[PDB]
Amino acid sequence: SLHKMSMMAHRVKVIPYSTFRLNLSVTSPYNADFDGDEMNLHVPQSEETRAELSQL
Amino acid sequence: FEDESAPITAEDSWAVISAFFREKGLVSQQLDSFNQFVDYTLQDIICEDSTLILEQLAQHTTESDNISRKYEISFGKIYVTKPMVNESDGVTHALYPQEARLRNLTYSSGLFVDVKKRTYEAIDVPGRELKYELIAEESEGKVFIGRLPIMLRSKNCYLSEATESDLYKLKECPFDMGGYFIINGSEKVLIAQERSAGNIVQVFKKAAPSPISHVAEIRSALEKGSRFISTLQVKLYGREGSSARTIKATLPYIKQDIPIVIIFRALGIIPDGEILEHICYDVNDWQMLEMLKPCVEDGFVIQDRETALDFIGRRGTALGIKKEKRIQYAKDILQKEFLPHITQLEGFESRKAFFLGYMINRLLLCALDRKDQDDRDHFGKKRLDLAGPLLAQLFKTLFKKLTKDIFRYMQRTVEEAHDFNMKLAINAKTITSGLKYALATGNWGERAGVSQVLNRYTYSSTLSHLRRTNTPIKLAKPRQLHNTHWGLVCPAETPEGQACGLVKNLSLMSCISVGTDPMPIITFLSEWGMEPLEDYVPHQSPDATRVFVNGVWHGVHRNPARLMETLRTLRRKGDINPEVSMIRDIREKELKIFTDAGRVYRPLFIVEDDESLGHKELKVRKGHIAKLMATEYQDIDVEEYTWSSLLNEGLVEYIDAEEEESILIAMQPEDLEPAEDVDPAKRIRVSHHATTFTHCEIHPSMILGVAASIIPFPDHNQSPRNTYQSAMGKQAMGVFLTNYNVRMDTMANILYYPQKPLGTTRAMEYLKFRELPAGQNAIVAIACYSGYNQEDSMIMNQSSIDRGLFRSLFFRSYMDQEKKYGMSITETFEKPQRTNTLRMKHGTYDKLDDDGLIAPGVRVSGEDVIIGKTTPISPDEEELGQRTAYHSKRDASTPLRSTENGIVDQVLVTTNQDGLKFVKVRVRTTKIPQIGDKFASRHGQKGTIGITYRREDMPFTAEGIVPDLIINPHAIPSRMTVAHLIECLLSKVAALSGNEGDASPFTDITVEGISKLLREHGYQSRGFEVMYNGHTGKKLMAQIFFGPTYYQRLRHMVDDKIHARARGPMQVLTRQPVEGRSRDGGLRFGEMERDCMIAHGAASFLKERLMEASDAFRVHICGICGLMTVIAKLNHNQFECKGCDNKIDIYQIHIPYAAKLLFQELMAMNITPRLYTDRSRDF
Amino acid sequence: TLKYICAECSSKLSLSRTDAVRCKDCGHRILLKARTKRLVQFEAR
Amino acid sequence: RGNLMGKRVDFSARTVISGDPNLELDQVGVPKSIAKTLTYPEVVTPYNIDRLTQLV
Amino acid sequence: MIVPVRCFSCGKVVGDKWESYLNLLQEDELDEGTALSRLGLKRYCCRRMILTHVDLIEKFLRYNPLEKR
Amino acid sequence: NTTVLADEFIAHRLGLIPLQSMDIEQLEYSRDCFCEDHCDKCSVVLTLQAFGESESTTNVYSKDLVIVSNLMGRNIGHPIIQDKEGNGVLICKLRKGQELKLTCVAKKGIAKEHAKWGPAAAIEFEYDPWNKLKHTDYWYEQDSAKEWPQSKNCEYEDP
Amino acid sequence: NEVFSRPEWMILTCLPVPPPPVRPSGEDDLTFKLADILKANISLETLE
DNA sequence: CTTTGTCATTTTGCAGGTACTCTTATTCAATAT
RNA sequence: CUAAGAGUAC
DNA sequence: ATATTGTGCAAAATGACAAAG
Ligand SMILES: [Mg+2]
Ligand SMILES: [Zn+2]
Ligand SMILES: [Zn+2]
Ligand SMILES: [Zn+2]
Ligand SMILES: [Zn+2]
Repeated sequence: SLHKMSMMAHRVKVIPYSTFRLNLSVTSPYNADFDGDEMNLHVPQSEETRAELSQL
Repeated sequence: FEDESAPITAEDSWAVISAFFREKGLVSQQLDSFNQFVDYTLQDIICEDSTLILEQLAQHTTESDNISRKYEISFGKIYVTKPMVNESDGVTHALYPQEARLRNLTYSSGLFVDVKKRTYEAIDVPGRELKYELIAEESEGKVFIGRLPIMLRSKNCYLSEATESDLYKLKECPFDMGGYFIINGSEKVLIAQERSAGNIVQVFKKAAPSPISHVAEIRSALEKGSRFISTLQVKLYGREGSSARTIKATLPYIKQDIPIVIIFRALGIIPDGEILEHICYDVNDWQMLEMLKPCVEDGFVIQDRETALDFIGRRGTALGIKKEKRIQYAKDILQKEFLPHITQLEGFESRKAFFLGYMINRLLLCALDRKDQDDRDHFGKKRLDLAGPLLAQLFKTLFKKLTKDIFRYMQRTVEEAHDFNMKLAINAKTITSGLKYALATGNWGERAGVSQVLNRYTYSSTLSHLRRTNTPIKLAKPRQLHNTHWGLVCPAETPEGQACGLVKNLSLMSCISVGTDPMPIITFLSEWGMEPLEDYVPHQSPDATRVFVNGVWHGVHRNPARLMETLRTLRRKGDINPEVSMIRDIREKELKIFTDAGRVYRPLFIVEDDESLGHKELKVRKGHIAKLMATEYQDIDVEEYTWSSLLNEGLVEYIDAEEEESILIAMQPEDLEPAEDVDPAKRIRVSHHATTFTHCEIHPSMILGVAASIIPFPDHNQSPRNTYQSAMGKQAMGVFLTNYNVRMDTMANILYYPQKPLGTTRAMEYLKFRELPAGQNAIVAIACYSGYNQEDSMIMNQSSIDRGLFRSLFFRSYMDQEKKYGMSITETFEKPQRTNTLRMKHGTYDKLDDDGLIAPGVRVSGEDVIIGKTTPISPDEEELGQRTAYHSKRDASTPLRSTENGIVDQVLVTTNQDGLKFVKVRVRTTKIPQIGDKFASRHGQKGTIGITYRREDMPFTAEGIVPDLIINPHAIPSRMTVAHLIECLLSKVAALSGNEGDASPFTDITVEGISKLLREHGYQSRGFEVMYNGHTGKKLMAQIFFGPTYYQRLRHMVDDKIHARARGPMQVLTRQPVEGRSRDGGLRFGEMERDCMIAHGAASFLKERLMEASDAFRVHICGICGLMTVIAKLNHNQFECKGCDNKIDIYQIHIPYAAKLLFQELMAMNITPRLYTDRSRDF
Repeated sequence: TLKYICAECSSKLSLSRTDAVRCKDCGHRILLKARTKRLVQFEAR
Repeated sequence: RGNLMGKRVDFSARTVISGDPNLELDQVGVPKSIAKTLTYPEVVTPYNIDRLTQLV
Repeated sequence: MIVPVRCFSCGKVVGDKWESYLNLLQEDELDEGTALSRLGLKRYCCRRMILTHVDLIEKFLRYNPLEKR
Repeated sequence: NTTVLADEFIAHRLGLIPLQSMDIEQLEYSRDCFCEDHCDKCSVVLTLQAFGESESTTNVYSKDLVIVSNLMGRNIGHPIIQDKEGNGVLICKLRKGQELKLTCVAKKGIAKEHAKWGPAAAIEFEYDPWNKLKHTDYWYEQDSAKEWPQSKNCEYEDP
Repeated sequence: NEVFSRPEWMILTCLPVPPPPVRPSGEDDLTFKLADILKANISLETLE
């Protein structure tokens, strides 16, 4: 996570398998491949944090 | 063939290689080093020193008792038995490794030594020299001094002579190679430790700022002595432009750098001319004399041996010598500390002076720009300490400890007049516990990671682990792959992490010497004309070759060519041990012989004149190949012809990196030996236009290691891809041993249907890869099918998975003992009851029966109890609401892992060394491939499954064939994995024709020939096939590369990595979430994640992450002193800060608990971090 | 009591809590618990 | 550095990532188990009484 | 371990051709390709299913049974 | 199961055994049958019972499977035997003294639920052998016609 | 500073003892060091 | 006589980020109650 | 539980 | 019989020391 683009707010889509799924275009800012890479997910716990995550 | 003396072909050399691997095996170095240690090194360790003499003086106040006693204990021969185990009942029986593994014992054998206790008496007459005589009490009586762990398959192991049927009877896999120890039931392997060789003079240029420009140093050491390291350095003061260039030596136990001439005069060389002759061997080399004049001008003030000895003694750091005895002190330092590797005796001052002159000569040659500074990375200058020397030095230290203890006990008992008993003298626990601790934990003492848990994920993984070398980490560049690493360590096999280059792996045919006594070679040299060094005068013998043996300049020779010829002849006929290396540097006029241990060498074919054919030719011919073939076929009646027969008859030779400097090697016989329209598809090769070869490579493909030998067509790949595959094949899932069903390993993974590769190398049938494969031949299509295989994802056929592709068994073993907390506080395996047990786990105990163990066959899920154990406690305590005197037992059960589930495969009940019962429960489950599992080809083309399609949705060819896997085309161009494509083509051809593709690296197999064979079979020559879209049945506009390919299932599965945490256990100290998914931990929100959130500008989210999500603590402070020293009774609503004496100036703040802990730690360290809630200054 | 099998003999034994865990026939100290009697169900997929 | 500038947090997940051309640029696919583990606190309001009661 | 029941790719039953395959290799001294063709394995998926199999169960059968009746 | 193979290993192998399905339409799906777990209207019960009484390895084949349920006159259940020797699929192997006793319940299913229910194996499918519709663009180096072998169906259409 | 840091306060004469929260318990290393400090203090006081 | 700048030493603090698994070990021994 | 070490993933 | 005690930069800081007034 070398720059701010390597940490971005996404919209949840619940899917029936055991991996995080993301668009191919957004892999460049994350510098992410699919050869075993792992990624982390954080859930905001208040309306303020939720809102600024969605708006910034 | 028909002609017995016909030259061999490139195909014949594999027979030779087979013979080698018949005699040596894959782990020959481990077993050889351990056998050398047990056979000879133990006895040397025992005999060295280990004569405890205690001279109890008469101490006679009256002459009636003027008798001086002398009690000595000596150790004789040492006996090492077969491995045996004691027992709780005391019965001792033979122990087999597949009992030590199951019962957590140590595959160790007792050591006994013949102790001879002598006693002498003398009449204590003052002035008269004491004469000691025996009292006829020459008692002698082997005594048990400890246990030496035994490496499996060694000469002292039960399995050394076992046949295949015997191995099957003993529950031992015949494919198991040994070379490891069993410590407490764990398989431990000793990684070969790399170090710099001793007794070698190395000259180095120093940096500009330092006043010394060049330093010539030797790390002197003696193998048959105290084994102590004394570093002598010879330094040249002054930069190039400076005028006072004086050479000074750094003697041990001396506080100053003595000028060299003072040392030379101290040793006994007074005249300046003689010193200069000792240093410079040429009268015409006036440059060296000019550079050397300052030293003699410096030491002009001393012109006598006694004067120089006094000068050195004055500098002596001991500072406990009187003025007259300084000479003797200096003498002692020059006799037992200066150049120990030469000799510790006296009367060899000339030899040490000659060696010092040689070092100064080397330093001056480097300073005169006549030679480059010695390369620190040259692999011939390195040594590998294997199990032998490591255990040798460890046991030397530990036995020195034990004998010091013996001497202390004897002195104490004789002073206190108590009786003497050997059993109370020797504490075998010393040796036993020391060896067991050093092998059980990596730390080698009382370095780290010297002993490691043997890797058993895959057969190739174990093979690679058993041949691993580690280099502890100067101004060198050790990570680079040196030129001298050719043929000794794998060019491409090393971890990608911090260990890159430091951790190395042996080549297939590389071996480590175990060391031999150099006395026979010294006698040969003396007999064959080596002039002794004592009567050597350089002026009368200017062009004389200096002969070195193990770094000890033993003399000079005047006809080195004949001496080298006869030494080579002796070594080739077996008279000299083949491990001995002999190098002749013609330009430097030197002859070095090395016989010590740790040298890495490889075998090579010998090439001689062969006047009959008029040109150079290999000594090996078709007759020897025929005999080797006959012996191999008989093994699968004629005279046996083994690798040792080739060695003895002078057909093959052992060459190390040092000797490899002075030879010329032909890459292949058929193309480089004979004197000199070509296929454009073949690769370009150069004839070298030179015919003076001395050796020929047995096969170039033997430069690779165990893991790299699996790669098909490694010469058609980018080297980092080869390195990635070498690292990634150890994570391949296969069958690690055939007896996996009788081993209770912690974790084991097995393929249902291992398949041998369609494209296979010649070197992998010595690695048993076809017998224990670690992958499957999947039908792979390279296509942009659905976009779900982008960025290294893969599309796997769901129908193939349904039918058993890449399916796996997984076994996990949980161990549990009952321990004696006291003399009668034994733990008990049982089914704990909620009525009379404490802290019973929230899981179900219903699956345990009355012995506290689940019975094989029962399905177990996560958090269910599999081993029921309870421990007694003190009764008569009441708390917690439901704690009574009935609760005399605390639960100590073992639940199944939270995420894992399966069927209890097996449970094993036994007793430990202490006699207490313990159990091992092995649970079995099935891993079926799914989205997120990692698979890789043999070319570093790793990737996870993106999605799985059923057969009807996959693209299909005109024959109805659908791929098992679809990989993206974009993985090919950037990575340049051409070998992947070539191997797919070759596999298609082999599957069609029924043969096996020979994917060896340096063969003359071209894509043109494979394409022609494929065309003959009726397919497009380049592997393309017209495919049809699964969804619509229409032809795809593009044709698809399609064919079988060998893929490995890697150990990284998504179900072992998925982890989420809303709220859970908190760390006791910081009140923050615990670490790790095994503990339901939380994810680290590191510093730079905080930085990214700052850059985004989301302050509230950062606060929420750091406070509400981790640890929010409300604390009270007072407005007078900002400290948290406020007593707050919330129920009574009373706040008060003692000291300030206030009760209404209180505030509450929400700060991280880590912050409160930090402030309290500051206060405990006498700092007042006062916190104030209002500003006292303007911004 | 509960049934076990000698790791070497393959002989069947019945051991109680106080019984020492050894094979009566041969004295081997390694015993493997017997297969459960309750039926085990497996999906054939 | 280890406990104040950066610390372990709750309501976080981690796992392997996969590509999905059928997801929007700002969408992320979340495994059902992870979605069942991680939670958000929603305050009860007349506007969301019905669906929150249904979730309970 | 033991010969797979069906070919992974297409699903042709090849678990009943292992003994015939070994018999053809040993008794009739046919090379692998001709034996595979004789058994009816024409697609190279089936051919690799039978050609590359390693019969490890034989090794497993050498160890004495744990539970012997 | 005292064999050298895991229980689910053998269960997987057994699920892959082809069974006669001529009258499968007269069988019901277990999901829409009113029995509790399985009955005679929706399943066929087979039994395998093998023992290693011979000093040599004893091969457990699919011909050893015995139908225990009452087929009620249907033509389902019998394992399919194809080779000339009469032994079906090689289910397992037994050393002397090893035993394998087990009971299988067979329901009707389709290849979508699991590939073991697929009766189709491979299906060759081709059209337009001469590429007259130009649905493919032939990759080539020198000449596409020479480098692409003609399909066997080219004889059935006019070039 | 006259109020917050005087030089004579750089000399220790009363060591503050952090509460068990700072050195939670097998005792913590800080607890053992405090025990050693108390032992040395008592030894010096008795010798005086 | 004391600066004065000047080199040659001494300190001395640091050394990517997450994440997973396993293994061992918790002072040895002698003395006195 | 704690600590140390080793191996490993990106 | 068991508890108790005998590493390589590289900047900064510092010290030694020949020249200068
Ligand atoms: Mg990656
Ligand atoms: Zn206050
Ligand atoms: Zn027995
Ligand atoms: Zn097939
Ligand atoms: Zn029914």
